[PDB]
Amino acid sequence: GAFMFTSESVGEGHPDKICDQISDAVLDAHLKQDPNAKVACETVCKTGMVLLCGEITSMAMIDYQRVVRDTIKHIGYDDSAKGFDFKTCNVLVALEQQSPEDVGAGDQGLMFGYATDETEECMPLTIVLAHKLNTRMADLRRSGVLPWLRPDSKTQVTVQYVQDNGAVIPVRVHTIVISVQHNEDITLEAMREALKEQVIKAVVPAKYLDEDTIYHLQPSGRFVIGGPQGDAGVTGRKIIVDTYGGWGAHGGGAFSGKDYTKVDRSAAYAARWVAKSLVKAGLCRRVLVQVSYAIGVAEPLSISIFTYGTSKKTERELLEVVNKNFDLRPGVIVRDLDLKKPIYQKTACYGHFGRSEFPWEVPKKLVF
Amino acid sequence: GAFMFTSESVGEGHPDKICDQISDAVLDAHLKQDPNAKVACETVCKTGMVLLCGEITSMAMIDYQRVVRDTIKHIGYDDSAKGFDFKTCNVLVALEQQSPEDVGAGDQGLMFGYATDETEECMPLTIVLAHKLNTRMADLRRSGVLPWLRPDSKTQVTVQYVQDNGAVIPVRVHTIVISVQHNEDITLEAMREALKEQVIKAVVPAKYLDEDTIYHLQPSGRFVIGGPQGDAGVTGRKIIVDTYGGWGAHGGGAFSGKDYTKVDRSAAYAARWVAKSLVKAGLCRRVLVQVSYAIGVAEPLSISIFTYGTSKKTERELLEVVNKNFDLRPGVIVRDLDLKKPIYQKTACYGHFGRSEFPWEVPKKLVF
Amino acid sequence: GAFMFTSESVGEGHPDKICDQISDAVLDAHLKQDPNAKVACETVCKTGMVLLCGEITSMAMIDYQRVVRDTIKHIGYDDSAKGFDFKTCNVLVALEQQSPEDVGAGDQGLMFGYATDETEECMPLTIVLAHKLNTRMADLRRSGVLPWLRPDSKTQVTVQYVQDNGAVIPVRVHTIVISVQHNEDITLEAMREALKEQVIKAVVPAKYLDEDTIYHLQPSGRFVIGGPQGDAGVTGRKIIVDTYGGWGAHGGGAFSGKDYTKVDRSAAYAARWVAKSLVKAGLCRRVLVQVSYAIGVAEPLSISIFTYGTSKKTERELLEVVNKNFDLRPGVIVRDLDLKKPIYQKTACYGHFGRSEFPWEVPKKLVF
Amino acid sequence: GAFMFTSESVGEGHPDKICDQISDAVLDAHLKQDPNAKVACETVCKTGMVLLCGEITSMAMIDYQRVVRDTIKHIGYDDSAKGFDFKTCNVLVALEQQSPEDVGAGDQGLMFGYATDETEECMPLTIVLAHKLNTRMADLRRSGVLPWLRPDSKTQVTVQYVQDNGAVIPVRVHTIVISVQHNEDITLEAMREALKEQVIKAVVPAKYLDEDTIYHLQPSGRFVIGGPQGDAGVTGRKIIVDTYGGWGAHGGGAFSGKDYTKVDRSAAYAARWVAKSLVKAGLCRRVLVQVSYAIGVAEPLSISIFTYGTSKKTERELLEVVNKNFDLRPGVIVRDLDLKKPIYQKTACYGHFGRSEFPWEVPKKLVF
Ligand SMILES: N[C@@H](C[C@H]1CO1)C(=O)O
Ligand SMILES: N[C@@H](C[C@H]1CO1)C(=O)O
Ligand SMILES: [K+]
Ligand SMILES: [K+]
Ligand SMILES: [K+]
Ligand SMILES: [K+]
Ligand SMILES: [Mg+2]
Ligand SMILES: [Mg+2]
Ligand SMILES: [Mg+2]
Ligand SMILES: [Mg+2]
Ligand SMILES: [Mg+2]
Ligand SMILES: [Mg+2]
Repeated sequence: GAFMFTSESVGEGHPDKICDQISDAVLDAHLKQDPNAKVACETVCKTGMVLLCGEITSMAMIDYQRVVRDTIKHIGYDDSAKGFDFKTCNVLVALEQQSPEDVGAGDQGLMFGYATDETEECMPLTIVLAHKLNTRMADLRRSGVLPWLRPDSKTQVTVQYVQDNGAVIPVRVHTIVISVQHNEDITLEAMREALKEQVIKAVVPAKYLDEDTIYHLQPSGRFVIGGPQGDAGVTGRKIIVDTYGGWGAHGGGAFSGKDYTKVDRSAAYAARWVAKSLVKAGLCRRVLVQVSYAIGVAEPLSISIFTYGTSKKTERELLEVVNKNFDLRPGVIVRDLDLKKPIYQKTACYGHFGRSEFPWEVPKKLVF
Repeated sequence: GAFMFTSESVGEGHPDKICDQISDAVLDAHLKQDPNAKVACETVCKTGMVLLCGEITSMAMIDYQRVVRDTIKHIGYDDSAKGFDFKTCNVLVALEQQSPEDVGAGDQGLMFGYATDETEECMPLTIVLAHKLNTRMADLRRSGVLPWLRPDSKTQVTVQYVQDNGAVIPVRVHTIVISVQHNEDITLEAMREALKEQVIKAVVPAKYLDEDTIYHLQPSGRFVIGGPQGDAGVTGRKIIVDTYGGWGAHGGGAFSGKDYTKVDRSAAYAARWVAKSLVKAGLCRRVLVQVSYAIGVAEPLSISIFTYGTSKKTERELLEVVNKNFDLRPGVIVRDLDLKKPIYQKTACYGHFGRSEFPWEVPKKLVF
Repeated sequence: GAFMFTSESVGEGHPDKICDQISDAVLDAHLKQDPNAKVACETVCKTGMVLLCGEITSMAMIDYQRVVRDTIKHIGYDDSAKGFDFKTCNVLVALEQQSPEDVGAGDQGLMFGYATDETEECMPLTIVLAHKLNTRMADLRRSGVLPWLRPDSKTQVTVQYVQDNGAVIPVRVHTIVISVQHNEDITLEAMREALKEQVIKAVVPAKYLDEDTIYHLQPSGRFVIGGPQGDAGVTGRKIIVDTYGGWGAHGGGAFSGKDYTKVDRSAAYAARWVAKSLVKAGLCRRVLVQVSYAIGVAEPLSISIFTYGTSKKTERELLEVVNKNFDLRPGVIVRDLDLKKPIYQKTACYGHFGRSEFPWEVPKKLVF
Repeated sequence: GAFMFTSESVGEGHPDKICDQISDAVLDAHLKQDPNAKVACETVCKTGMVLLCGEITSMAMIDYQRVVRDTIKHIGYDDSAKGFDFKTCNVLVALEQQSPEDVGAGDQGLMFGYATDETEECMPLTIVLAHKLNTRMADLRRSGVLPWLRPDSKTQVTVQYVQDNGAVIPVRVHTIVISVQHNEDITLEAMREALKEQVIKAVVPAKYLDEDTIYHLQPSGRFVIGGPQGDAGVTGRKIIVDTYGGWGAHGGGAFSGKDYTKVDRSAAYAARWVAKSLVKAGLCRRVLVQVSYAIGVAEPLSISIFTYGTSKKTERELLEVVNKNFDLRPGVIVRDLDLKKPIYQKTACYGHFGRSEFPWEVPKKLVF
């Protein structure tokens, strides 16, 4: 039942992603000394100018200058011409910091969860490739293989699909668009060649690459001193690339900068968890689990499982499976998913869903 | 086939929405003197501090101080204690301004369109009510009826649904959560009473209000000097409340601050247009139109119509209907939808879709 | 030998003075926990926006938000309309903080010292009155006597003089100009009356007030929401009001924000010390002591005493008196003057010289 | 009657001086299109971040981005590593601009004027050399002779004096301290050599250089990426280096950023004028003219001439000479000195007094 789809992703150098990372870096820095630290912060950046805003109630001694500059260094901004230098950039900290199982969900909410068997990660091929494409570039950057590669990058992958008496099977990569920051001493011809052979063909399964697959490598020509500027960088502005690449559903809640007590993060993770668990347990090939919460109430206020006719069990057979295998109460989620651990920074880029190294990405057994 | 859903919206005073409005106000200010002005700007705010960033190639004389302060005044920030005063706030302008039909779509893209017959607006009841709830509060604020009401507000509406051999039929409003900024001289008891009788019951159809409907009015107590701080307001961070309240699909593209040449805005509008037209023409009760574009190419690179079995025509009968009634090329879209007109500021709040006063909300005839 | 002179001073609310105080407040906050803390910071403010910049090598835990907001509170900025509210203003901290007798003067320098017997403080009448005028207003503000009085103020005092076979004897106050911020509910007539009877006549000695003395109270009319704005506030920009009101000599070195190791502060204090000691010891009626330092060298590189023919001893009789009573080496200065003590904030306003509560203002014995 | 003195100066790259220049550049930009433009602005900078603040009532179209960036370019900040790049730095403009002979002096004031015959410029040798030292470095920088030389620099000159039955006669340069920013590829040994032979010895008269003269060239080692940060540059914070190097007297009024209607600038210029005229006319070898003004009154409120016994005429013979040759009323000053002309930027560095290219530096005839 043919149709096509496109998804995108950005590198660690993208202005918005730098803020997402810095905000989560501050979250990590607090969890390490106080796993109960209440973090609610965000970052704004603009050409060698980083603004740390936020309200965080914790009891840990943190050097915000150090945590912000270290994060910028990690990303790869050490030289001047790159558009950012952790040693010289302005780090304005306007942060306010205080000191002092059946909890109850804060704020009426509705979290979504999604999973599909088109890839081993249980995530849309389009977004997975988009992320992996950026990931590979960072590797070649940090390894030395492609020393002209700079932190800021953008990726778009559009794959042609076809349904299957249930749902979504990828056929081939229609076109790929990738833009990456770079050093001056490197020709546009050499860049485009390296992007096709060393990054694209090294991550995209042969099955999907074609003789007609369209490539748009460095379309707008040069991207040298670009760096993290883009008029301004902000936290929580890359909501779709942090999730499913526009495939599931999204209520609009941002992750980065918020601790484990905010249902926007935790419950979203939990919802992905059960979704991934369901397909992994063969109970379906594609699911859209919807978990609703009521302010004050701990136990979820109605969970809905949405298979696209890919399950043999039947919605409200699968719901009982979820109700017998999962306890989606906020407090239980953080305990089961180990959400007090400082893993949030690595979650701040290349997507929150898909990577197996995260608790919520480890499928639960599911006793049926 | 019961399930519940929740959606949210924010008032004109919400930090993020102030930026969305200011950014669009600058867009309007340029279109009025140069309908071909290239606008790409964004705003950041934080307690009496507004930062205007951006790159805009236009040929019009604009007083940015005037357009920013006027927008803040319009929102209702004239006094000190409200958390913003257009006469005293810092307006830092770091704006860079230059001077000098079958076009061709910029940037690989994938826009979504959605519509459902559950309301006359052809939008999800949950998001419509959420928006209208905030709209009414602004009316009572500007009329004088509720003079304690202040600009910043947040709304959440969760409605219980049930499918119907096709899709989505609202049954009742399960719970409503509304928080609004206010003046000191007004009791929490009087506020909650006014919110239920004068705002909620004056906008929510009797059919949906129940004896069990849950109300959470000013849940966190007092919201007085809670003016635009919310730890830094930003542009394009309220992506879901600007669209379908998490019902359709969203690629992640922001509207506010971008002119009509960016497919992220125009094409998204066009997609809504055809979606609304389809259901209005009785061709379906619920649609998810998906329009894809290829960088460089003008004509859309594959459009997909997604009915949920609510159409009698059959996808790839409806596609021809769309291909015979619509010309979704970027240039044609702006011409047909009159996208060079300065209506963008009023689009910057209370949702981009739903309100009939916008070109894209006027259903096209559809000759079949 | 008639001539006239004018001097000025500003209140604790003056933008520049707020920065001078905040900068010194941060200095105090460090000295209390590490008397060897190396402080080099400055502040910038602009309508509810305070920027703390600086490089400080210390080993003490300080809450910059607390030290900045507390200083703003102390000044009297607690309400909105006053142009500053310590509870709501933006405190952007871009501060960088590290951790780890015959010293030797840093930076080639030339410090000046001045003293005259026209007042018991051994300071020019013009500047003393100018300071006292502002001081009294703060008292009436903090006591409650004049509750309409606000933090920002400016004072100018011009006195008619006459020489005396030596130097400078004040005759009468020619004119007084005073401007002070205020609340709305207070008439311009009532303000001007209170300024003349309760502030001016309560501080200016009867001997100097005349029937011709000119008064300019609130000349520019109203000064309500003025507050600390004045387009921006800065540290070290009120160099003359911090010293002698334009009577001695000034090399241009700023005090506030610099610790006791900077000769610009310490040596300047030391120079005032000896000047005050000389006149107090009857060795002269007016002196301008000039102390020069050489980078690297500890012992002062030539000290010059400048009496205006008011001494009977004779320059280079008085120099030996100074060389036999004083050891102006940097390290000795800080030890003798107890410069590691946190008294710098109270030094940040109403003048550094004159007030007896400071070590350098306590005359040394002088054995001759 | 031996004594020593020291004075300092800073290059066009010094943070404070960059602000002084930018502020005056904006003043020039307005005068060129509206000689009656009311300018009152100031600048703040900090590592690739320039903030333009101010209130200016004028009727001229100015591109503040252009005037700020052009000024930074002129100074020599075009590359990244230099600590500033006019093409990449953040120029935040928070400027507010409106549109619409016997005047009367604004604000009670007291301006000082000074001149001495120790140099042809009629300025203290110490400050003249200090300025010229920096000037030469800029020449070698802009010529190409010393291509490693960067914009930021600081200079200190201490000369040994001796009185003369009147006053001040320089004997020799005791020590010279000079620090200048530089490129990486240049040894500390080569820099110090070039500073002594090509800059110092090329500007300092042989008569003053000695075999004992102490040189401190690049004392603190390397000053590479020491670009404009110096923990925030500001306008009007270099008050003494803009005048007499601590030789005359200074009330504390800043020049840069203020138009010709502010007595702080105009009258100060006028006072220098008469001082220079007096010594040039042989009426004295050293003068300290003191001009006082009364708010509202046009004609100066008492002018005092202070010779140090270097005149044969006698104070109150010289006063009549001044009263018969000069009309120091504000309006007349601007007319006679051509103060509506855009020469203020070149006045913003290397000193306001001394250079003959300025109107006030051209001695008036003086008919006696
Ligand atoms: N910086 C932009 C592209 C550069 C080349 O203009 C980006 O995010 O891809
Ligand atoms: N704020 C100015 C005066 C006010 C009345 O215009 C001052 O520093 O005196
Ligand atoms: K945007
Ligand atoms: K968002
Ligand atoms: K100034
Ligand atoms: K100064
Ligand atoms: Mg993107
Ligand atoms: Mg492109
Ligand atoms: Mg970019
Ligand atoms: Mg002053
Ligand atoms: Mg006045
Ligand atoms: Mg003021």
